Amino acid sequence: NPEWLISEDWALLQAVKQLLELPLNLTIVSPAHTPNWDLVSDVVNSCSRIYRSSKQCRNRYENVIIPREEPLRTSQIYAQDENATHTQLYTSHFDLMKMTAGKRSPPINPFQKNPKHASVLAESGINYDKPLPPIQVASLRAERIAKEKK
Amino acid sequence: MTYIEKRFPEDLELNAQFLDLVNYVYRDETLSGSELTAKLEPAFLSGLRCAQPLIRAKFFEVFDNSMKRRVYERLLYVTCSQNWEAMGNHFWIKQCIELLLAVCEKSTPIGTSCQGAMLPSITNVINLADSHDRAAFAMVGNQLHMLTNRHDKFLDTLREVKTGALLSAFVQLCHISTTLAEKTWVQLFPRLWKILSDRQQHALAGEISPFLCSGSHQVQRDCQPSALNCFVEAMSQCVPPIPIRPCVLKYLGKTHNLWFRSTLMLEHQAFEKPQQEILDSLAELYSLLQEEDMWAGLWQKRCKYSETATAIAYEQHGFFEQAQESYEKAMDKAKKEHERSNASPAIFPEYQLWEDHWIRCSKELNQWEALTEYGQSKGHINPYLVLECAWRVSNWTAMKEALVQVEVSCPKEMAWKVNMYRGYLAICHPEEQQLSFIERLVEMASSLAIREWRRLPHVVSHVHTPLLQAAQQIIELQEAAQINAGLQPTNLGRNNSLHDMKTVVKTWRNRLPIVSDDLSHWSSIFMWRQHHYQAIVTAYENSSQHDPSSNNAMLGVHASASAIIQYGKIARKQGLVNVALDILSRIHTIPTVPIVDCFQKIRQQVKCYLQLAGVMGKNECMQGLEVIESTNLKYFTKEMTAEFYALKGMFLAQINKSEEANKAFSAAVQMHDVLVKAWAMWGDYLENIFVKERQLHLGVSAITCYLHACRHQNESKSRKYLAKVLWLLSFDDDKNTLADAVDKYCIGVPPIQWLAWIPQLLTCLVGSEGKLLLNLISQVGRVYPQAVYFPIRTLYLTLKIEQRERYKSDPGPIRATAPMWRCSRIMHMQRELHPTLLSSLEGIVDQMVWFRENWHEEVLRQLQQGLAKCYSVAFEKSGAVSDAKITPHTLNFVKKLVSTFGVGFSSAASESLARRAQATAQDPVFQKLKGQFTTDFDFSVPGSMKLHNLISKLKKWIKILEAKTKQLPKFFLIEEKCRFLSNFSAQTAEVEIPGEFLMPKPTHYYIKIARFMPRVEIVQKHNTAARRLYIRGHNGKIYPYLVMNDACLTESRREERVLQLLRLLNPCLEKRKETTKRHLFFTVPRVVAVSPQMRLVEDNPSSLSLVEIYKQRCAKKGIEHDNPISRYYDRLATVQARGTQASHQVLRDILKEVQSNMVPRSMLKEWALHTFPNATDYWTFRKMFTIQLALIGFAEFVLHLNRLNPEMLQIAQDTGKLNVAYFRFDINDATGDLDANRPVPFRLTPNISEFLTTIGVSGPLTASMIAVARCFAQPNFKVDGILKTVLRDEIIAWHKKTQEDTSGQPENMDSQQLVSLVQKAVTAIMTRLHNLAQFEGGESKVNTLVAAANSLDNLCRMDPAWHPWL
Amino acid sequence: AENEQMLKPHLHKIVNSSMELAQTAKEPYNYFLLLRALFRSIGGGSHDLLYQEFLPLLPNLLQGLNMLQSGLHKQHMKDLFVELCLTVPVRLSSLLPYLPMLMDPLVSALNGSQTLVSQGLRTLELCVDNLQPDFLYDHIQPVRAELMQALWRTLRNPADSISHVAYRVLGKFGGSNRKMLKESQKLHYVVTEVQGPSITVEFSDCKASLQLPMEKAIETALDCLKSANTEPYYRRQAWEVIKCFLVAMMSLEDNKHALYQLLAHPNFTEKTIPNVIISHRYKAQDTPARKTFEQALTGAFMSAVIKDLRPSALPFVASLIRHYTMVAVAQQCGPFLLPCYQVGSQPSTAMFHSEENGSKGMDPLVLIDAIAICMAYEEKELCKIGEVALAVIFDVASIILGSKERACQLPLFS
Ligand SMILES: O=P(O)(O)O[C@H]1[C@@H](OP(=O)(O)O)[C@@H](OP(=O)(O)O)[C@@H](OP(=O)(O)O)[C@@H](OP(=O)(O)O)[C@H]1OP(=O)(O)O
Repeated sequence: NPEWLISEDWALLQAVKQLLELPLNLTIVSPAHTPNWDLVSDVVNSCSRIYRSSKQCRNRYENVIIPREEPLRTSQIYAQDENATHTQLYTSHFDLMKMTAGKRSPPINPFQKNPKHASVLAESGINYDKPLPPIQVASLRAERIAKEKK
Repeated sequence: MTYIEKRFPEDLELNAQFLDLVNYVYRDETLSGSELTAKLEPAFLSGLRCAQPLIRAKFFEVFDNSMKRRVYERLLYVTCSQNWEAMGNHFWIKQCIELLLAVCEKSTPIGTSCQGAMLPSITNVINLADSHDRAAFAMVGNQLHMLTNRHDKFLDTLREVKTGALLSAFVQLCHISTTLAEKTWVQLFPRLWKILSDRQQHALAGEISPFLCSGSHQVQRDCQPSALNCFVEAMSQCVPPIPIRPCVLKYLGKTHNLWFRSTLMLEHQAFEKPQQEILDSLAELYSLLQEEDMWAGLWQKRCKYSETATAIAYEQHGFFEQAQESYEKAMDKAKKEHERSNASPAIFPEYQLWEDHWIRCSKELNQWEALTEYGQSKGHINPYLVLECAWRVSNWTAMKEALVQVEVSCPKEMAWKVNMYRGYLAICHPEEQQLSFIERLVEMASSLAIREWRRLPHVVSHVHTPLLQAAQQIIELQEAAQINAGLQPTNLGRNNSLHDMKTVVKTWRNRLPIVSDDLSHWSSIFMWRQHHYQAIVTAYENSSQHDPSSNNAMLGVHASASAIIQYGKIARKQGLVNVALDILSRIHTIPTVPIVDCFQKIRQQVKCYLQLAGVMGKNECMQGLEVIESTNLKYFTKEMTAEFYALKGMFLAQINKSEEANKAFSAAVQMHDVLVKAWAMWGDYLENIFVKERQLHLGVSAITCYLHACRHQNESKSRKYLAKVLWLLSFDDDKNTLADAVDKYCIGVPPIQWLAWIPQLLTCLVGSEGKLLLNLISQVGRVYPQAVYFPIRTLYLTLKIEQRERYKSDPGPIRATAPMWRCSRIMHMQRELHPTLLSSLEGIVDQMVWFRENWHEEVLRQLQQGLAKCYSVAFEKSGAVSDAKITPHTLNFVKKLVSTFGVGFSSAASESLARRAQATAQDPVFQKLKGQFTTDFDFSVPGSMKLHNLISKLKKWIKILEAKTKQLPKFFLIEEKCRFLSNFSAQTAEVEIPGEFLMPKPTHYYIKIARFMPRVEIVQKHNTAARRLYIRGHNGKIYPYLVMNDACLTESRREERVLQLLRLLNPCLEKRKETTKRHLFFTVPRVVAVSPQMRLVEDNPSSLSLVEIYKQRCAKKGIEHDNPISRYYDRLATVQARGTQASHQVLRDILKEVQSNMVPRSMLKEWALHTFPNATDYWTFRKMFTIQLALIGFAEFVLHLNRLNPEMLQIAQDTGKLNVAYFRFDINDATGDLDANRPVPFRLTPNISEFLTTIGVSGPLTASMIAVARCFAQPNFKVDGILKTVLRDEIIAWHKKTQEDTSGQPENMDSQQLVSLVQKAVTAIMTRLHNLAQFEGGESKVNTLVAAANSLDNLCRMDPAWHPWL
Repeated sequence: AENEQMLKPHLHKIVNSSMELAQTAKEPYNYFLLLRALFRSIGGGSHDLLYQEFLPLLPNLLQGLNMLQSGLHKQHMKDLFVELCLTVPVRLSSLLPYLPMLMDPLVSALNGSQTLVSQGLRTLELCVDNLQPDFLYDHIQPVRAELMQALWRTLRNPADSISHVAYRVLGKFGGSNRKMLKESQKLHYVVTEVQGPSITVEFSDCKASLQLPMEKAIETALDCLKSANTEPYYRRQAWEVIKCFLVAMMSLEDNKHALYQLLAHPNFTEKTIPNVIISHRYKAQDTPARKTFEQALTGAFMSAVIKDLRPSALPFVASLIRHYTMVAVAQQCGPFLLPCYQVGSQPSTAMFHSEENGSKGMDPLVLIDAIAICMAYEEKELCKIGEVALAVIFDVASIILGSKERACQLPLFS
């Protein structure tokens, strides 16, 4: 799986912090406020990179956060360390790949009235040079229907 | 606790024993054991939710005593200290109801606070009336004494009932029923919140959100009535519940069945205005709801970079290539800005939008190779995109690696997607051909899809389209299973498997998705079919012995070619030519292909060239013509050559040559005279050259072409050609050449095709070309007697009524006119042919005449129309004087009204009704009323001629009459007077419901009237007391109808014409994308005119109007609905009192004050909120309202219809459909042309915009308007012909009306004036339609149109009677 | 082989006789059972001998079965009709000109019981597999909203196989499974703003009180008291709810001496009764309170029929009917006359409880509506309690007024 961005990591930390529970033991007084791992998962995968929020990752990366939170703190690494340069560089790479893909994509009066298209019609028995008015064509159709009926 | 209940659920004996054991453990010896209770919580909960009442009672009695008897303490307990995880898919909120109702006091008398519904006691009559009456009554056998004693004993027995007996039984009843108990919590929790003090409410609201999450309380995720759903509904239904996080709201909406409730809450937060998270979550949830329009509007409101708005506008209307280009430009500009300096983190959502929408666009544009190269990038592999776009290019190794990478991290919503991809892998992998687990994968995928379906709202919508599409591919994978099972060498060549393969291929060929689906799904289906088509082809190449006839490989080749051609056709229909050329270049790379499908490929190519030849260039069109001429025609058939020459003539008529095109059309029609399209296009060209050169020898030819094209084809297609035919009849000369032409070649055309145009040919029935049209209408009527009887009945009666006024000087009977005799001879012939059916129809019509009700509602409607006309004329005198005198016409109207005041075939029903009217006219009440009115309605006194004085007197009399007419019957039995209707039965005659033959249906299942229901109700609609008639059919369903008395034979006939126009335009909306995708359709009720004064219209019982809702809200507030107009006019008068003519600021401040004082813009919004308490129902109603309002506004703007007054708009509460009260073209009576140029294009008053919450307007409303504009703008539909055909008779009636005032020779208007006026009128609509259809640069004028529709600078100038505030 | 020759000559006879006789029979149930057995026997196996004689019977048989299943009938009768009309022993090859008559019962089978929905889905799959999609779509076009709505509702069925086959047929439909529905789906809505009846509950811990609406509660009570699947104790709890609702929605402010002095007046037995006519033709739409009252009254009348609830429901019902008729005769007769019952009055809304002014107090005439809806109930055993109610009304009216013929002039009887 792709590496975790510090932005989505701080987002996960805040989502866990917004569950009204402490990391010392994730079932605090008012035990009905058990940890909603699916909620923080939904809140995290809305970040820059791909979903990457299965049942495992949500617990694994929080258990990784706990040691380094109990070095710089996640909130400090978010406010510090080029706050928005990481996600912006990721998105710039994405846009560069987009442009490369879109660029390499493929771009995508000899009058000839040959005598074949007219010869087939002549063989069919109809004159092409002389346009038969629709009235005579209708009369011919009626005569053909009459012949068929007899 | 763990196993006894799992392995022995049915044997309730040991379960009850174990529950009694744990209850004893909890009850007795508590001082000794209190740690054991920790682990046995699931046992206690299960015993509490058991189905046995005694166990539940003994468990609740111990669960209640453990807590203080205080509502706040129990609420806090159940909200933060109690864990419901151990419950297990249970509706535990009923236990909350138990706990909250048990703490209530149950040692006091029972009572109720509903004083309005209190039942009076026996002795309550001792204090109601005055005193002395009862005082004298109080100072005034055994059979009665015993009764009184027993009754007093019984009453004493009742007074012993306490409130505790009610609550216990209420709770025991809520136990068994999950439904109607969720509602009890929803309705009781806010009541508890109301009594909680601020200190308690603050903490409770602050701790509820942790409880809304509550971690592992997710087993309810699959519960149909999930507990979190009810809890959040109740919490939101409170008054002060401000604090709730939008992220948790979106999570609950997605996971639990809270989609629409969550969206409503989020938008209610958003429209109250650190804070961008609300809009972010709302946009995410809208994109999750598949509601493209709301998402697009929200983002256009959020769009920072201008390119994003254009990209979203392009992608919203199917412009995928331009959308992709705009997205590329946007992200390039963003990359440049980033290289300049870092941007705020709030822009990341826009970047994700660009990413995913560029991915989607490239997916729609058949860029699978580019998508694979992108998702497979070394640094940022996107495994989901790769898994999606890998199998469509046969990259099975990449697909397998992406699958194994996704199966471990796939969203649970995409479980069925992962199953389908696993099946694709197992079926199509070269080195992993293991066809052992196939049906199991399909079963698991179907189960997961159904489980996801159970998580979606109950009202089907765009949210459910993904699963409805997935079903088809799942059943195809199931079929592919046996396909591959039969292609193996063990079964290869076997007839039993060959027949199954042939059948499955035929079914696939005959089973197709709909155009409303995106090209992505069409590709996902066709490419999946192509793999197995090729497998069939390849499988029959190494088994030359098996089936040695070169047929089964040809079968697969033909299947693949047909699938490719169908995919290209679908891509073309959606508006993609480049992908069409790509697919054509693809299909060209085959060793050999059939000759039948190559002709269809060439046909699709020439169709692409056709639809691309709108602004064709010389070079490109000549190259296309050369490519056309380069095709060989040696091994082809004959009819294909006819179609080819027809398309050639079309493409060359597109260019301004017109000679070789005529030759090619003639040659094609001679090659195959049965080819309908060729002859239709030839007739189109002939009509064009006739209208241009005006040669008589061409009109007959054009009409013959149209008729021969309409002969052998379906009516849906032939409609626009009959339209062209009917319009050409306005060019005939004195010799009537084209008349005899159409009369000579009409034998052969189906008679059903003329049903949709009976009114058009009836107007020509009165012209100099009569006799032949009479013969034709009689011939077509021999098959449909009623469809021709009703219209001729109405027209004959109208002609007789008109002649009665034309011969005012001659008393008694008079000689009939030529059209009268002409249309009555046909009725005589019909009665001779269909005597029973016509006699039953006559009986029905003569019985419904009894619906002439009385003088009360008659004079009420008369004075209502009088007040309406008074206001309409006063608006004209508003700005000038506003102290104006009544006009002569209005004076004559009111005089005639107050003089008649209600009393104004050889049949006997009319005579009996007149006798009854003269009889009931002998009472003194109505005589005294007439006297009092005549002593006031006289105008011969000074000071009463003022228009506003008349308006005030009319309002006074309106109030008096409405207070008088409130005591009348509301329904009557049909058997009282209508004997033949009550005695009507299916055995009498096979008569169909009125309005059935109007639109022909493919099937002949026409519901016949089984019998008329006995009850006939009276409903106040259209400012009149209409009579509602119910008719039942042989299917058991009931249809309501209103027998409306027009009282105006011209306005009703001009009104029911736009209904026919819309009904003709409705099919077209259903034949294009971006219209079916949005479910755009006109709601056109059925209206049939049975007589000049009466017409029968279809309706539904629950259909209010805007004015009805307004007056209902006013009555609720206790005010008069006529207050705002009177206030506007009072301000106008007081401003003009000092000579100053009211300026613009005057109107603006008047509107502002009347809106802020007695007409708040939030009236319709609160009305809708109260009407629809359910979030899903409210959302569906609002969406239907938005789309229907947009459609009718587009109609009333493009089509020059009269202003949509508030009382006209009918609003169906049961579906949300919006239909108006009979629009009509506002043709200028003076000039005779359409001048629909009001300040406001369509009704978008502040109340509506507030109901549409200001984003339904910017999104679905304008989106639907643009879609319907671009839809009708397509030339293939030829809506101009229908418009011309309708405007022909719309203007003929205008000319007839204008010439009647002065004074056969005058029976015909003119040979050149009528056509010129019709052409002038139709262009005014066509230009307005094209102006709206223009969508250059991702921008449209519809935005400026909707912006002007609600601008106060223009609304203030509208008519007060138009209610610019409602 | 041998018995098909003796049944063929009588097939048309028995079919037509059972069809024309059950129409005017006393218990037209065994005839439909016989028809179902005959259809099952003819369909079992490939006889190919009775098929020729059964073919000319579909034109009238199918029409009759459709007319039967379309009309209002008891649940079991409707189920039998829809199941015997769908399972016809005729191949689809010959049912083409008579296929349109099978969609109306199909949409009802899809909405019927588990067996009915299963049979309907079976027939739907049979017809979609053995026929071209285009013709089948043109066939279902008249009725598409109901069919699709039922197919979407049954998708949420608890039965796994039922939902699975529903999804399978929906996928078999193809793109037509999501086409635009002109007959848009219906959605629930409220018609009035006034609040329905409620019970007052108090809280002594916070010195406050609440209002408990009980419209849907009374609805649930009536629903669970009507159905036969409910258990006895739940029926008893619903009866208790209805009883407390009835007793809580009245004044209960009557005295013994005051009642005796009120009913013991010469005017009740000497003064002429005003001959005004009561007619629901002037009655407005039912308000929430009135419909809840009707539901409670019919639930009480039903409990009076329930065997285990009769001992306590019948006496309470009789006494409540006595109370209602006594208050009615007291308000519409005697020296005290309401402004709408005086001499010369005419029918008006003042007699009924409506959202408008109407009457001053709750309309006691609602008792007649309850008896009417009870006697018109699907079960005929309820007519007994309606007759008992009418009997006690007439008896106590004649008692309070004497001269039985005189107590019939009351507008209550009108
Ligand atoms: O479906 P296609 O082959 O692409 O062409 C169709 C077809 O007309 P033709 O098949 O004769 O070209 C339609 O009618 P059906 O045959 O499907 O019934 C219909 O044409 P009508 O308007 O005559 O119904 C439609 O046209 P539209 O886009 O106006 O709905 C469209 O023709 P196009 O080539 O214009 O798509």
